[PDB]
Amino acid sequence: QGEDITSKKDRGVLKIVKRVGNGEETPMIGDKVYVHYKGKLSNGKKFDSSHDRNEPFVFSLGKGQVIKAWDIGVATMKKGEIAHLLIKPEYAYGSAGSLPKIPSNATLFFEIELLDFKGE
Amino acid sequence: MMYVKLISSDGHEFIVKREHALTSGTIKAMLSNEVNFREIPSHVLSKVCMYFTYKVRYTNSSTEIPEFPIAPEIALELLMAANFLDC
Amino acid sequence: MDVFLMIRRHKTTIFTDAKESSTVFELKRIVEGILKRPPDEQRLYKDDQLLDDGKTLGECGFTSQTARPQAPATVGLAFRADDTFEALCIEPFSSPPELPDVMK
Amino acid sequence: PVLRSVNSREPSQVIFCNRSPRVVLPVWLNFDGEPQPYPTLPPGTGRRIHSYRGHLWLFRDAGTHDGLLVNQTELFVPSLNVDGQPIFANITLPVYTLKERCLQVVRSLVKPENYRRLDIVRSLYEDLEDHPNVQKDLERLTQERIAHQ
Repeated sequence: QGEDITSKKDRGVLKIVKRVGNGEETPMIGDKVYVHYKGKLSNGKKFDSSHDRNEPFVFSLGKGQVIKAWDIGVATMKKGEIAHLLIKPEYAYGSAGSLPKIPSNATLFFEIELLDFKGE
Repeated sequence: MMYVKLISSDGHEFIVKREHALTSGTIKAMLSNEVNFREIPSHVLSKVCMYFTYKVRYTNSSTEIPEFPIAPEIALELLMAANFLDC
Repeated sequence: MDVFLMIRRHKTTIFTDAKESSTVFELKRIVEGILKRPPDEQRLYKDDQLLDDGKTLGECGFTSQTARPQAPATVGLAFRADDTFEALCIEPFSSPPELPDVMK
Repeated sequence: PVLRSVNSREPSQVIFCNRSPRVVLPVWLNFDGEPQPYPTLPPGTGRRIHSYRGHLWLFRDAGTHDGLLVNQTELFVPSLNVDGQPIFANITLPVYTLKERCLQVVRSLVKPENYRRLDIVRSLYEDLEDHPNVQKDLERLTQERIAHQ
């Protein structure tokens, strides 16, 4: 019951809002983005969490510093929004995968909370 | 180990494994058993000997090396000697 | 557990290493081979304390942590003459010059 | 620019282990080969850090920029191993020459405008002033790679 937000519209990145954000603005290419996020494999039990690390996750949007899925997904989020993403291998680690923690052709699922985004 | 003798200006005799002394280029050339340094005193030449001990020991060490310490009062004369001794 | 030493008498100073497990006797032998005097003609000291031939450098209080290549521990040596042993006497090293002003 | 990070986008888990008595500055050469400072490591400290295959690093004294070693060499470049095991970066002091060590200490004790006021041969004033320098090092290393056909 979720929204495809790929260009090719291959359902390679489905999205569902869970907590609606505030403001009309969204993060743009090159913005410095702040999030919290849980993240886990689809067919899988263990999760990775910024809450554990005790520090928010900070990256530059649109600049290929995270998986293709995140550059796409986060760019649709309003400040304070929480969203679920479900990602096909092509839009993450692909066939190669990333040992130790990402298998080959692994389908990922994330929860993200956009905290803030500022200009370069 | 066979040994060599290094006499400071103030007349202290330092006896050290020859292999260790060869750390100094200047000494290496000078051995072409005993060597007199008329311009290096014992508070300096003693410290040079310690460096040979340090170097010969901790070359080849592959995990962790300690600092070779130098006291402010000797740094400058140790510098002059290191430069003279080529080591 | 290697230990690094200065063996000191009068104006003489020997640099050498040994094991903590090695004995005072073993050390006197090293002395014998350099300064050409037999063990029975030598006495070794740690500060002002005579050291029995059969104790280990270990048991005498020397540790690798306190006898490092860059800061070796000192062992006092004294020789016998005719019927009687000299007292322990180590000539001190020179005293460094005053720290130059720009180094203070 | 010969010495630079490749943009591999292939993550690689590294352990920075500071087995030097210095505070260590890790220096990341970026994609244009231009050095970038990273958070410093206390002596004795170890940390798992995030990096990537083919990313070039070197490590220095955070204060004096004296050069340090990593795995007994000047540069570190993570290669992927199979099964994803971490890559260890073991940071140590080199066995400096006595001369270089003496220069290190005098520099820490004398302000650089005052080297000229030391009573030493001119060559040593020069030597004092020839501070360790990332850019000179990078140039030296560039030529070593090149000359290894």
